[PDB]
Parts: sequence; C-alpha cells; structure tokens
Amino acid sequence: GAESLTVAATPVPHAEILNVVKPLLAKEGVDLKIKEFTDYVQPNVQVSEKRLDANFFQHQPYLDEFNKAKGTDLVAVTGVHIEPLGAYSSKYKKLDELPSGATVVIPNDATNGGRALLLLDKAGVIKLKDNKSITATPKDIVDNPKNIKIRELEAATLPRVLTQVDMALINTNYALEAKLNPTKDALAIEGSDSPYVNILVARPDNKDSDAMQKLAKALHSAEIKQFIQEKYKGAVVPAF
Ligand code: MET
Ligand SMILES: [Cl-]
Repeated sequence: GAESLTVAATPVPHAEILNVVKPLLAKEGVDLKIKEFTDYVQPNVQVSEKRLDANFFQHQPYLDEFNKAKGTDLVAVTGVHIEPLGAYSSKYKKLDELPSGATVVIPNDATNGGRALLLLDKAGVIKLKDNKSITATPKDIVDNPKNIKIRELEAATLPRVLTQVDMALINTNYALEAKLNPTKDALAIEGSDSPYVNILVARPDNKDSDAMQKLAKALHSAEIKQFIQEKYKGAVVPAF
C-alpha cells in the first residue's frame, strides 16, 4: 500500500503546486496529504510537534532564524521556487512620487524585514550601512533623505493595510492571494537570483525517507516547472 506523507503549506503557490504533484506521487506509492495554513508559524510548529511530516512555505533564512528562536531542528530537503518580493502602493505609481515622510510598511520578522530593507536599498529609497547582512534592521539605515517612516507589521497583514500606507513590501504568497500582480503592479522588485528560494522542510528522521525523496524529486520535475511557469507567469520562478 501507499506511504503516507503529510505536508503543511501556504495556499498560493505552495498548496497549488502540491495539488499538481500529488497524482505523480500516487503513481510512485506515496499518498500526499496537504494541509493548508495561512501563517508563517504553525507550519513549523506542526512539524516540530510531530503532527505533520513536512512543510512547504518558507525560505532558508526564515527557517534558520525560526530554529534559532524556537530551539528546533527542522531541516531543509530541497529548493523549489523563488517569489521575488515586490513593493506595492495603492496611492503612487512610481517610487519618485513617494512624499517626504512616506509610510512604508515591511514585515516585522527578522529575515523578511531585512529582505524588504535590502529591496528599498536596491531601489534607492534608503541606503543601508556598507557591512549590512540580510537581517538588517531600520537601525542600519545610513541615508534617508525623504524621511521615510519604516513601519513593521506581521507579513500576512500587509495586504489589508495597503490602502492605509504609502507603500507596502509584501511577500508574494500573500500578494498573489490578495490578487496583486507583482510583474505589473510592483514599484520595485527583487531579482530572482536571491537568498530566498522556498524549500521543502522536514525533520532529521524523515528527510532521507523514501517518500520524502520522491516528493523532493517530483518538485524538480519538468511537469512542476511547466505548471509554475504557466500558472504564475513570472511571479513565481522555478529554482531548478
Ligand atoms: C516564511 S519566509 C517567506 C515565504 C514567502 N513564500 C516568500 O518567499 O517570500
Ligand atoms: Cl524540531
């Protein structure tokens, strides 16, 4: 009979990708059971608490910081895709239009906050210190001529505050659920050669299990690459 494999995922793109791989896995004796979560904490907690076998929602910087903060030992299995992060505005059409004292909201977790600040640096809105890392904070800003006010709120909440700020830097999974189009709507956007490949994550006990390996291989398949390309039209970039 089939091997059970339970995977927590954010709904878009992750759970969509998993729904498309699920039949391929069934044909290799693996019964993939997908559980959707809307947040960036519970998928890890569920795996670490031995409730689910794996998850698919985060990048490696986030994982490493999560294990540090929580004292857990979740491990990456394979990389799947990149979601270049965009800056969105309901009020302005290009960065040059941002007013003095503009409110710019970014995620309040260490890695996605740092990532957002790095995009602001790349786009020339602010400048970060020369020795900055990818966990930069607003304290690391060395130039802010427009006196931008950097606001920090939980990642999932940013689409809901978009109309109440001048600009928001929104994780693509959340942007796509909100019907934002990163390639058309973004005022600035990351490149895809970045630290932020989204990874399948599991535990030491199952990373090298037969079922886990079959899932990992399916997630590098030509078929999944095609799905990602046609479905997300460049908003989600295959990492293989
Ligand atoms: C929980 S780390 C952020 C994950 C999100 N899908 C991104 O790539 O931006
Ligand atoms: Cl753990």
